[PDB]
Amino acid sequence: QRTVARDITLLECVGKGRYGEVWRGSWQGENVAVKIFSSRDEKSWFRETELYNTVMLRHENILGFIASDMTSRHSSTQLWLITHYHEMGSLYDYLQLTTLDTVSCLRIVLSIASGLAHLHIEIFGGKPAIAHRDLKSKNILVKKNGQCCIADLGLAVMHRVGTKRYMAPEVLDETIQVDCFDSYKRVDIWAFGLVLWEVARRMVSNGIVEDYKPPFYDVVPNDPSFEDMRKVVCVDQQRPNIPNRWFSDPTLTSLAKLMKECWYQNPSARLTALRIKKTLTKID
Ligand SMILES: COc1cc(-c2cncc(-c3ccc(C4CCN(C)CC4)cc3)c2C)cc(OC)c1OC
Ligand SMILES: COc1cc(-c2cncc(-c3ccc(C4CCN(C)CC4)cc3)c2C)cc(OC)c1OC
Ligand SMILES: COc1cc(-c2cncc(-c3ccc(C4CCN(C)CC4)cc3)c2C)cc(OC)c1OC
Repeated sequence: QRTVARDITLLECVGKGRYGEVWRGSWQGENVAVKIFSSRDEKSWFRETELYNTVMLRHENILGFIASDMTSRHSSTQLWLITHYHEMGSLYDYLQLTTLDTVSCLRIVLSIASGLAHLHIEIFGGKPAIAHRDLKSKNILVKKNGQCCIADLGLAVMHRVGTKRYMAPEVLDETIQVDCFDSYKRVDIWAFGLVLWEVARRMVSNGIVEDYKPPFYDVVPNDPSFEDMRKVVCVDQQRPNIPNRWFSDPTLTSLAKLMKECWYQNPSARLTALRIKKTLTKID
């Protein structure tokens, strides 16, 4: 009655980590990305699979779902997540050697805000509200059209811990209002402001650009502890540096203001993803 072609050819490993591996694969001539989960990270496969079984997200700035596969092996289960493949790789990867102009910088950050607002918003008749809980430049992919997409819903919550470098102050000091879904949106907004800072640094103005650095590179170790982050973010209340050269450029002046309004200690003071979108559409 019909053939169900399930063979995927795994062509090259494009990522290896505590999570397992990501491969470029081929299905029926077409590139796909295949995340093979470590035993360490099986719950991330279950969480993302449960979310996609609840709501089939479809948005240009969310990494496109194709399949969740569980295959029985002699003595183990193998768990694969299959998505669209973005050959340019992660934003983290891309910013290491690429500099940006005003148009490309804004297109990148507005695309991320668009994806994030789509996750956060409840739609009736639709989708539940979703918080990501691990937003960072390695969890954002660059598309050939200059927009990005948000990846990895293995920690997402619908209405493993986040990456410590990107944790909001209320996560580090354990004051987060865990029974208020809005709390999780506000944690994502903090992380978004860090991502905005990482991107803005790579935008050229008046022949000047900063080298790629991760958030807090100048105040925590290469592999920071939870306590390292708490002392910087909560006790001393440090924030990422805004270079003087940004204040000669109208785009970077507006982006500095925006990232400041993602980093308030008081989570309820931070901008919403929808407000960030509106602000970004009025820059330049
Ligand atoms: C099981 O596993 C995998 C399957 C596939 C795949 C391969 N060919 C065809 C299909 C297909 C889609 C949809 C229907 C519909 C037709 C309409 N009718 C109302 C009910 C059924 C039938 C068949 C699929 C889903 C790809 C895979 O990987 C890319 C799979 O592995 C993860
Ligand atoms: C998982 O992913 C991919 C799947 C497929 C694919 C293969 N066979 C059949 C289908 C299909 C056909 C028909 C229906 C519907 C149509 C209307 N109504 C009557 C209900 C049934 C659904 C599904 C698809 C979608 C192709 C893909 O790429 C070209 C996929 O992406 C990698
Ligand atoms: C963050 O998370 C996930 C990401 C992906 C994913 C999707 N498209 C493409 C990629 C990719 C391709 C190529 C490179 C390299 C190749 C070497 N070159 C020198 C630089 C570029 C990097 C990255 C990935 C990693 C899939 C996922 O799941 C299936 C992810 O997990 C949710």
